[PDB]
Amino acid sequence: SGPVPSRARVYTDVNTHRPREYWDYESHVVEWGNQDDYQLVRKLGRGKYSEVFEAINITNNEKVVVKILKPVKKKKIKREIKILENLRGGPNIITLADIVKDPVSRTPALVFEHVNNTDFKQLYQTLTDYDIRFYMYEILKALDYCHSMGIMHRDVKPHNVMIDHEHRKLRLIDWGLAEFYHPGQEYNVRVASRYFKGPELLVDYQMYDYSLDMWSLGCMLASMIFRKEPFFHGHDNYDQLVRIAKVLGTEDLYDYIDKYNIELDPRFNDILGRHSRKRWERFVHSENQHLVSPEALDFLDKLLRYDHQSRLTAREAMEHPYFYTVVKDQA
Ligand SMILES: COc1ccc(/C=C2\Oc3cc(OCC(=O)O)ccc3C2=O)cc1OC
Repeated sequence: SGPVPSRARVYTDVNTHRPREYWDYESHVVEWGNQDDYQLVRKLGRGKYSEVFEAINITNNEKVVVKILKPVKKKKIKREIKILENLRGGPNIITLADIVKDPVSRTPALVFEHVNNTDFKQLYQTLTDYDIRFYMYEILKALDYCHSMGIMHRDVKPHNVMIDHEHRKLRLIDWGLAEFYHPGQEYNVRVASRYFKGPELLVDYQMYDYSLDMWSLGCMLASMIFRKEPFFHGHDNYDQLVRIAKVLGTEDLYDYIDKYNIELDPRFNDILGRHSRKRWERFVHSENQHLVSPEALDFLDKLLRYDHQSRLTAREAMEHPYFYTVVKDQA
């Protein structure tokens, strides 16, 4: 009894009709920049594969960000950077300003736009129903962009969404987990933050597509409109599924497991329990009411769907009344 195969409902063969050079990042030959152009000012964060610095461009005195890369894997390095390059110029997509060959490592460093990030600590008490809509929309553009460009981001979460609230500047960052979609292809499930994991990952189902990202985003929206960070708060990957099944409910879950002949580790049976589908009304109170609206609950209700093929696409989400008001464009 095997798992039923899946295709992207949209943008399936985007890489399929692109020249090999576009998606074969292995054969990509990088052209490095001048590491002496840049001086590191402060450390701004560190993961467990990299270290992020505030930096300076000494030819012009501009602020940048410098991602130095602990000696990981040539394959992994060139992916992020082929992708970063494939998407440069797109909406709200962080600009890769430079690439540099680095001493610190026997590996290198990437140089990005500075985004003077309003901290999500005094952002979360200034933001308005309109603000979130605006920002949801801008991130959607980024996610439609890169999806249309044959690419899943795989690590959507509020830290990878820098926002300079003062200029209304949103860029989407951290494409180190990002990967090309090829239909038919089984992928790593160990991507994305726990809280932002799609059910297809939590259920070890690998033939996922872009709509993973719509899940993550979808949790984000939940978060912001409900003033709860993270919305789904589990203590490991098992717990997380429980924390989802307590609002989405066990029925539709087990039907999702049913459609894709996905077979679940037996231990999951006893923790998973039996839960009903809660109304999205149930999480509206007095502190978060002013951000919650029928358009929203409904918008949201179309992203958090077990069945990956069910989730709204980026295109459709941007075409949702929730976003109508959003200041509609031109010269
Ligand atoms: C609230 O504290 C801050 C935290 C982060 C920033 C700015 C930035 O942090 C980044 C991390 C980045 O990671 C690059 C990557 O991991 O892909 C890229 C750009 C920025 C970036 O512009 C600015 C901040 O204000 C001092």
